[PDB]
Amino acid sequence: DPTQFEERHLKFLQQLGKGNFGSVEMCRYDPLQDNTGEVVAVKKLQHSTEEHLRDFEREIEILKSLQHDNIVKYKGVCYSAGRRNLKLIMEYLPYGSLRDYLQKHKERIDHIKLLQYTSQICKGMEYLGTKRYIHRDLATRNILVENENRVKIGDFGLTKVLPQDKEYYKVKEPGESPIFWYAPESLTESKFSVASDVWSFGVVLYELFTYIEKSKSPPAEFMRMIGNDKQGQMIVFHLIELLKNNGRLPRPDGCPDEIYMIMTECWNNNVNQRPSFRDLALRVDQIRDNMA
Ligand SMILES: Nc1n[nH]c2ccc(-c3ccccc3)cc12
Repeated sequence: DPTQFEERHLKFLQQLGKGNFGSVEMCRYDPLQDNTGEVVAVKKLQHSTEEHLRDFEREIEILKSLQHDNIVKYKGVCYSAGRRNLKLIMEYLPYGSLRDYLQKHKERIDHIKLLQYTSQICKGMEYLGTKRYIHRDLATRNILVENENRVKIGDFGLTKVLPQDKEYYKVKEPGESPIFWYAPESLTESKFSVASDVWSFGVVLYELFTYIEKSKSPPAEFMRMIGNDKQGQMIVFHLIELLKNNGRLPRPDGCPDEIYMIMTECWNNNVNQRPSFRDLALRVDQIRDNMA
């Protein structure tokens, strides 16, 4: 069974970053101990408590159930003897996160390339929604670059399955929340749906067309709009009030009008009025086609 990975054969190579409750490391799976084994990405929990272990195991099952070109590939799991610590083994994508990639190359990644990525992100999200999963954490830091032509959604640490008879998931005790990517109803009511994922996708699109410029980041811009003096819980209060009054991120400099229109449609206060991922993928592909 190639999906069974023995821990003692995993050699640390380097850190790939922190993903909320876990950390990711590039490791070589080297059972021959001759440095010829496959390089893989290993996700593990920083604090592997009961509750966290339970959530991590659901995360692993979620990822194992997804097979798509634009979703990072599940490879297997590590089990520890005794207390049953879990490690998630995934394919290694060597160009790193889209956030770092775009921050590095900036405008050398042209609009044609940005829209190819948008389309791939859209397709990965559409497929996710057909499984009734809600991502809840869609941001360029959670998207990975395989090569110049392909990106994949790379982390599913906050992903939840919808109840059979509901079209939203409600979070009763929120943890660390990426509030600057949140839809209004997620801020006010902790309600998460395909439509709040679409809102966050609008924010991802904004990130892409600002080329991850620090002064233009969603946190920087929303803080500017509510006032940099706002702190802690008051940030959430003022953000809710800003969004209610149609305060929005500005059009990135140089952004095509058709692309900006997509963002603004995703950021609808009316949940039902937001576009679908199926339609967004059709629209982006048409725009790419017009440009080519
Ligand atoms: N470079 C990668 N190849 N495969 C991966 C799987 C997960 C993450 C990751 C996700 C969130 C935070 C940090 C790293 C990174 C990679």
